[PDB]
Amino acid sequence: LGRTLSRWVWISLYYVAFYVVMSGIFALCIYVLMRTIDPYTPDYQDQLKSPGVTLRPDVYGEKGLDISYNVSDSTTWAGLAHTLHRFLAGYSPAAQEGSINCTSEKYFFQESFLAPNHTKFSCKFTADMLQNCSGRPDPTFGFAEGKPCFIIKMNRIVKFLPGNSTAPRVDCAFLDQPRDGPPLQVEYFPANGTYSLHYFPYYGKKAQPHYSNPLVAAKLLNVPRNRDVVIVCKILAEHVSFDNPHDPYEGKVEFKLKIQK
Amino acid sequence: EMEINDHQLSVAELEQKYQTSATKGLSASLAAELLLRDGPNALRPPRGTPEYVKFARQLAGGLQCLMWVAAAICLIAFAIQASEGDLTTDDNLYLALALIAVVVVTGCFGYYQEFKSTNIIASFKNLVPQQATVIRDGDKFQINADQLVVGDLVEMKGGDRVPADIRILQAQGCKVDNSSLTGESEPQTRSPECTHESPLETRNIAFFSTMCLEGTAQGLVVNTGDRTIIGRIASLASGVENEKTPIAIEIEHFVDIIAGLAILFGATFFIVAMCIGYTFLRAMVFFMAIVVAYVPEGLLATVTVCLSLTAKRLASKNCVVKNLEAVETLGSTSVICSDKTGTLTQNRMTVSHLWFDNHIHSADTTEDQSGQTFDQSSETWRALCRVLTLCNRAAFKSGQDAVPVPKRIVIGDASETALLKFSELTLGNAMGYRERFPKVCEIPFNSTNKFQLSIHTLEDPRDPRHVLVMKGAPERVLERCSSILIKGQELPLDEQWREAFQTAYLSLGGLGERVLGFCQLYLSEKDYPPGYAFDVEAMNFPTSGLCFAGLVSMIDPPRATVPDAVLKCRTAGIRVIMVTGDHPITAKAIAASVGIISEGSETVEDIAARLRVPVDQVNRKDARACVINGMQLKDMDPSELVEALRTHPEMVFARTSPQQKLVIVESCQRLGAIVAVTGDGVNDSPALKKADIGVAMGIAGSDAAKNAADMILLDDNFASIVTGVEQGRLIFDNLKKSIAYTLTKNIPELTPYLIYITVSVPLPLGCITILFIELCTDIFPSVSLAYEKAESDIMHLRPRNPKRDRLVNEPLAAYSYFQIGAIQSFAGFTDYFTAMAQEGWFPLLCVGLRPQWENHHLQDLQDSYGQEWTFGQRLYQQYTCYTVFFISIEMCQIADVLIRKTRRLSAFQQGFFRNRILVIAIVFQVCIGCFLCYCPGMPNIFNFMPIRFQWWLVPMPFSLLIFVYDEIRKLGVRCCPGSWWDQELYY
Ligand SMILES: CCCCCCCC/C=C\CCCCCCCC(=O)OC[C@H](COP(=O)(O)OCC[N+](C)(C)C)OC(=O)CCCCCCC/C=C/CCCCCCCC
Ligand SMILES: Cc1nc2c(OCc3ccccc3)cccn2c1CC#N
Ligand SMILES: *[C@@H]1O[C@H](CO)[C@@H](O)[C@H](O)[C@H]1NC(C)=O
Ligand SMILES: *[C@@H]1O[C@H](CO)[C@@H](O)[C@H](O)[C@H]1NC(C)=O
Ligand SMILES: *[C@@H]1O[C@H](CO)[C@@H](O)[C@H](O)[C@H]1NC(C)=O
Ligand SMILES: [Rb+]
Ligand SMILES: [Rb+]
Ligand SMILES: [Rb+]
Repeated sequence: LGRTLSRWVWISLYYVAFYVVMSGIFALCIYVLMRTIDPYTPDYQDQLKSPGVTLRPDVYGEKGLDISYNVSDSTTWAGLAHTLHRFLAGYSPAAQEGSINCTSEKYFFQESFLAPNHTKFSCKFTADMLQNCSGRPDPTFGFAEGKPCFIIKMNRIVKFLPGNSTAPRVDCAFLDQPRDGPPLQVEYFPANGTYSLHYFPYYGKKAQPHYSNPLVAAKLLNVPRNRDVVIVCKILAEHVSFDNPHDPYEGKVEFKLKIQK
Repeated sequence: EMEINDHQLSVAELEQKYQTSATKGLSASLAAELLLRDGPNALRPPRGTPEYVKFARQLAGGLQCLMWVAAAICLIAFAIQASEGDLTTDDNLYLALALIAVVVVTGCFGYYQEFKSTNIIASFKNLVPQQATVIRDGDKFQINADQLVVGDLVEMKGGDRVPADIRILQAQGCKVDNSSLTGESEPQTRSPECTHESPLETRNIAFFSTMCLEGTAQGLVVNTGDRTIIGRIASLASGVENEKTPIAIEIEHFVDIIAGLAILFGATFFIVAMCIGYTFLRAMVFFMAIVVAYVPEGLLATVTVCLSLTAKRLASKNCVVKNLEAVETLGSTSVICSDKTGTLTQNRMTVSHLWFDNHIHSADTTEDQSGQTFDQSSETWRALCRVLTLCNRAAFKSGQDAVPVPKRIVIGDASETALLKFSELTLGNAMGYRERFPKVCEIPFNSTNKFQLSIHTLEDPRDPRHVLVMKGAPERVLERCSSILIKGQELPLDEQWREAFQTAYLSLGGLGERVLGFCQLYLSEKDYPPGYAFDVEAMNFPTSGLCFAGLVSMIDPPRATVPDAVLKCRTAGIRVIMVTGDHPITAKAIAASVGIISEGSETVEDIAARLRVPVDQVNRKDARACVINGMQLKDMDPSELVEALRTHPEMVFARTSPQQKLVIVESCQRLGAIVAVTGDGVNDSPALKKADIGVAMGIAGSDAAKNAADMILLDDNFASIVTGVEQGRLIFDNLKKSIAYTLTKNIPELTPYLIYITVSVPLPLGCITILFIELCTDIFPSVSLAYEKAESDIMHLRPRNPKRDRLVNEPLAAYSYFQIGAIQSFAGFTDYFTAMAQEGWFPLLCVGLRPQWENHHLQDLQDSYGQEWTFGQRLYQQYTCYTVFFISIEMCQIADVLIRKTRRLSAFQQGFFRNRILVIAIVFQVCIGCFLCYCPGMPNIFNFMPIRFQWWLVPMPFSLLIFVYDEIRKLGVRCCPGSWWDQELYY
């Protein structure tokens, strides 16, 4: 309404030219941007000096992981079991066909890319390796009993290496209650709680499109009924930190567990 | 009220009314009661200044209203979020705490500043109690002026301040200085008989504020305190309410721009937000976050410290401003209505002219003696100098050897004081000199003898005769001279010389000056031998056949620096009007002496007098000048005043009541002028208040005027007004440089949120960090632009046009927000993706990732290389997007502070290092910028992390595209000053 009808269009078009020019410059910058970076490795990975360990079944009440249920009442653990089942639906032999049977038992380093359309080789991790926590024989994963199976998993970081001495092994325990009760006791699968070192390192979602993190399964045999307990699973390994106070999931998982009867 | 009949009453009715005695006065008891009844004889000051309402008023204003609304909107949004369990609402809190904080802190500043102004002004006041000589129970004694009550018999002599409104009951040669009530420069006779019905123009009333120049009088207090004429004038000026200042009006108009844009950006992006599947609740919380982001948390700080720096400049030239806004007003001013007496003039009867040796000489009348003196070589001079130095009983108060001679207090009549200062300035040590010539006879000024005479013995012993010296009205002196000193001799006083005398006499009276003749006679030593017994009453010495010496003549003259100031103001396009209560002859004379009315410009009465035509037939357009007097100003319809005001551009209002000065100021404001008035007396206090800025004389000025005024000339130096103009045009031009520099960075703060809404990419920019930008890093850069010199010749420009010419307008807003802001945005996002990609998140993954990004329940999200990141880790990465968008912003602001240095000139033309303070500010900018990043622990204090030095470099191309794009802009501005390109890309 203000300026002239004949030039409203003229600098309307000027702004158009301004945005298209600038837009263009952005376009070219992001083209160069993507041409700069390696497709198989991260340039810097700065927040990943140590990996975070996640856990299944992940149920957060508030303030973090809070897993409560009542063994006599299928409906409080059915969905827990189900999130285990559909999590391991990609750890089945049928699904996990495109990977090799790792027996290296030490860091598996691939310098040359040998696999269809220039990918590289991943190890196997099939469900049955978690054994008593695989979904067979028990499809409740030890919940119905009162010794539930939690599936601990380490986050993947390209070319990261966790140690030489032994395999990186997980360790779950109470947050000490030493006078008023025994200490926690767990059976892990595969045994000793170890992710075999042939599962490291990761070479990237392009180098290994069909890759899968190693698991361990903690089966809690000790835990008392109708009492809140807090449980921590740390990863014991040299090249891993488990007490970064600004990230409570770096190397460790905590959760509150209550098993009611 | 009371006085309109008090002067008219008979003495019987007067002592009847007031229950008093015209000869003995009030009883001691009664007067004491009356004092209880009526309160002190003193003007009431403003009753309440609770120190806390000073502060509470500091917290209002266009920006501050905006900041307050924006704080509320912050908190209402915090409610709406917390109720539906949205985390990191703490950003809302910070924003409001900051906002409130900024306005409070500015507030304290603005309050303490005002404090520090009002004390310095108060440092100058004289707080010793004025006194009165009262007669009570027939006893004459001294009381404080404020213990006077209505009905007191008081007494006045030369030197006294009239202590109340007194009805004059008797007077011997009482002459009084009404320059403060009326504008009247000339002494005013007081006498007991009713001269008028209006007490303002009657002669039998002396006025509570004024000074008794000479003579003696006695009379009855007819009014006290605020019931005096002075108190009613200061009432009238209290009820005057002053308009909003120009700078405030400008700030409000651009707060209206910012409001408009924030409202509509909120609207359109809220509509948009619904059409992408957001809860009504959160499209409204975005609406809120957006209008808040258009509010610059820091601009109030930068504007006030800018203004405050100009207040420092003006203070250091003895110009003290009460509130910071006023610092600017003289820049935008386009009319100056000025007082004459004591404002333009000195209000100090000064010797101006002399007639001796058949010639009219002219003395230096300036107060610092920076003018050009007259010819002091001749014998005739030193004779005249002797008559005027010896025939005078005035005298300097003691302990004054250091205070300049025009500024010295003296005990003597008006004329005699003038002449004493004249002799002291010309001959030096007058009192000593005339002591060396023992006075042995004396006739004081006498209404039956009509002259003043005194006979003296001489200096060296070898000369034994006497010299009779005389001074009086010129015609009366001449009728007793038979002789005249000329050019080394003493000539018969023939008809040639009398015609010459009368032409010089009327020539000098025509300038409206007070001229007196001076004569002398050396008496014989035969007929008047050493020790001769001179008897006045039987006049046994001669008083005719005297030897005429010369004329000396006097006037109230302009202040030294005034005429150049008036001319500098006019060549800055400032119409300058004279509003004075004095009489029109004087009004015009001074108007010419100073430059109100130019050489060769004539009033319609001058055209008629030149062509010898009835004034009716003269073409009024042919008269540059006009002198309208105050009792035809009534008869003028407001449109007769607008016509007259814009037909003759050199206007002189004479004999104008305080109200009429308010009328003129108001009539000019209605025609859109920003008018300023300059003044001293109380008759200016109303006008001074109404004006867009009132400028009072520090020393000359009455208390009511100093109170009405926004600005005080502590040394009474009128030329500070022309520096006021200059500084005022500077900050204006410099404020829009600083404003613009702070507004642009607002768009590369809002857009990353806008995108983050619509595209749902992880948060590019957090609120903590845009607080650090706005309230910390970019502040010094923004106020440093206040140190920019002019680019054109500021002082030959016309006044800014308040309608078209504005602080920020559509060009500056558009260009700064949506072009340089855009470039800054693109620089931000470019650095965003770069940091992300380098740390692992590809741009296409970034589209719609926000839900998963912020999801505290995903502690294993996969990046483009399929790496699983905890929540904290993605969070640190987000802080890295903060720091990266922040340092992008900064670098483009290093481009922006330098580009805003100039609005038409090139930086290669004038400089990168011109402004040493701005270079300092940038060094400070990257210093704290680096401290925010690399200090140990910063991630967990504020959200900044040490960005890799790659990411510093990534924006610098966009910065320099800003430099070069704006340099070509302000290269075509000056290269091709045509139509198309300047309207659009000049601000
Ligand atoms: C009011 C006016 C508003 C105007 C806004 C206009 C902005 C539009 C500008 C640019 C959009 C992107 C242009 C894409 C085309 C260029 C080339 C390109 O395709 O590049 C490649 C990348 C992906 O490469 P790759 O993975 O296939 O390579 C393989 C990786 N290797 C090499 C390691 C194997 O393409 C991708 O990522 C595709 C995904 C790109 C991510 C979307 C960007 C969203 C950000 C928007 C903010 C824009 C700034 C707004 C500021 C306004 C200020 C007023
Ligand atoms: C411009 C902007 N606004 C926010 C924000 O809004 C908070 C808010 C909500 C309601 C009312 C007022 C404020 C939160 C986080 C970042 N913000 C950014 C920067 C981009 N990135
Ligand atoms: C395990 O390794 C053996 C080596 O003989 C191989 O035949 C087999 O295929 C591997 N496991 C599976 C399920 O393929
Ligand atoms: C696991 O299952 C086997 C039988 O398959 C059983 O012998 C063993 O004790 C089980 N371990 C635990 C801890 O229940
Ligand atoms: C557990 O569930 C059963 C069946 O619903 C109920 O009877 C029992 O009391 C529950 N125990 C507790 C501790 O809630
Ligand atoms: Rb802002
Ligand atoms: Rb002179
Ligand atoms: Rb005012």
